[PDB]
Amino acid sequence: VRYEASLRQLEQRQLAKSVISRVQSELGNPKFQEKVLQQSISEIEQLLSK
Amino acid sequence: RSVLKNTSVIDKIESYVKQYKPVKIDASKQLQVIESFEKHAMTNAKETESLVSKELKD
Amino acid sequence: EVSSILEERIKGVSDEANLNETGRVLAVGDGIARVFGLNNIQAEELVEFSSGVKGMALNLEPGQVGIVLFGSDRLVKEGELVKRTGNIVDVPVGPGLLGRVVDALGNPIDGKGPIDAAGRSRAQVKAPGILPRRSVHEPVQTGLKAVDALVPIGRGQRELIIGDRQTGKTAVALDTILNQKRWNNGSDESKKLYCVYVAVGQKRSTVAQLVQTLEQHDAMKYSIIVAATASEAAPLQYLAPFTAASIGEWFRDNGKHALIVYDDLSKQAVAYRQLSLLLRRPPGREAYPGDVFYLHSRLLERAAKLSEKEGSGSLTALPVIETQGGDVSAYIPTNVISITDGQIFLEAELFYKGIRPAINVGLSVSRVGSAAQVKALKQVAGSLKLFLAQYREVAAFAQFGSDLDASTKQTLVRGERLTQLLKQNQYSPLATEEQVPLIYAGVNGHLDGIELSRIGEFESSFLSYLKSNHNELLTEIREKGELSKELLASLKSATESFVAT
Repeated sequence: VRYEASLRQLEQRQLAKSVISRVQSELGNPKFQEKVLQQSISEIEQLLSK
Repeated sequence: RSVLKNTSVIDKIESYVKQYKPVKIDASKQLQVIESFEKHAMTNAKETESLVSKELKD
Repeated sequence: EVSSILEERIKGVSDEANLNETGRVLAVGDGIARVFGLNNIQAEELVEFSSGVKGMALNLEPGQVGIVLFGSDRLVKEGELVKRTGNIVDVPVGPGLLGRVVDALGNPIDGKGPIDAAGRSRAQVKAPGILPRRSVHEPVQTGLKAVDALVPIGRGQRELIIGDRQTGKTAVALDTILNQKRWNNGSDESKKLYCVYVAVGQKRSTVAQLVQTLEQHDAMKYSIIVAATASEAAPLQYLAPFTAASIGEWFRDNGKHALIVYDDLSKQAVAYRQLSLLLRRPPGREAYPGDVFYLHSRLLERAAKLSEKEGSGSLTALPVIETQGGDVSAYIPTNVISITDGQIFLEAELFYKGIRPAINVGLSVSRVGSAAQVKALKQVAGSLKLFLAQYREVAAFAQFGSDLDASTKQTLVRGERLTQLLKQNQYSPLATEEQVPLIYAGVNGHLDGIELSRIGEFESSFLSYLKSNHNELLTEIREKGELSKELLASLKSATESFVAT
């Protein structure tokens, strides 16, 4: 049971480093451009709703 | 077993426990010697009793 | 697995903030940030710095609002934006805190899953008024015979455990918690004290040993452990008693009786000192800021025996103050002494002397007196106070070693035996129903005769004897709680019979 619980934690930190790898992938892409446009228009909708 | 997600080792040691339901051999380890000692002793008890009973009445 | 559900929850937190107040960090250092902005800002507000650090705000200045970080500044950096939570500090309060160690922000640090919380409350809550309070009338038995006899504990009382550093300092308190197992296990809810042990400034290892000890005596099934280890922030330490108090108030509010041990407030003072001096507040007396009395007093006054219209609620408090070098004139010890309703002075010399628990009976008072002492126990221990007082006087004369008169030696002989009678084994409180006989024997002078060396043997044997024969009598002492003429006679006879063993 002790190693089983440890293995779940180990899986989570392993999968955490994959999040870092994925973060580098997103910020590399022209998703870096395209999602900024998405955020921009979202701020237009939101701040206009104020 | 419902705690342990890591499969079929709870079933293994459960079955190993069910293997080892048997226990070490041993029973009545004295039934000749306990009786023999008691016999010799009983004789002596009666000897003492008879002597003192006689003396009491004396 | 568990990861997929956690990620789903994380994806499930979106939705823009309108950040109606911002401010830019500028002077930040020493863990005490100061931000410029925050035109709207409640006092004592919780502000989330954009770095995942949350800090309460304690100084509002017409330049820079001084927000004390609850985190380390190694995650904070200059010019960050801070977004005001818009809620003054609050903690989850509920029944689920029973059997849980929780940190200041109510995260289970024993990680027995999320706290089952019936509410949230606020750190500062005004104390029970004169009108919603009724006089104390409910005993609390610590299972330390000397404590029960000399300085009886009731409910809604504040009594200060004071004395030299960690002279099993924690252990003196822990014994009280342990004896509350007898009622707690019992289903009498009118005798149920839910116990909250607050540990401020202690290292994680100390706390861990304590919770383990509590689990060993299987008392953790009624304990709440509020902890603020020494690693954790000075602001969190400062906030830690006040959030413990609110946790207590949920019990108190429910009318359920409870007891809160605040061990040790002395470290709260150090924390408030650090906090104040890096809020640049003018240095107070003995470097502890001059409003520490107010800080401690407001905390302490929230334990009370609420009125019968308020359902006879009662949070009981036991503060614990370490005296540094036994200095009772130090500003922080002086302040606390005034606030509290008792002193339970522990003396190091008597500890070394082997009187454990160690209580200097002259420096110990219960100003709330024997209104909360068990009625039976009051009768038996009636002249125990006088005897001990006589013993003290006699002992002083005895030092000079002048040829003492028989009257002085009657006292001396009686006194010596009494002292040995008081002694009890640490981590092993004794049932009050079986402490009443021991005091009867002593007070009715039967033990005065019995030789000092074998008093300890006699005590053990006497209990065994009463268990054997006068177990009908013991049942009566529990049941009727006042020694009637018949009980007094029965007890007198029993003791007399056991004089020669």
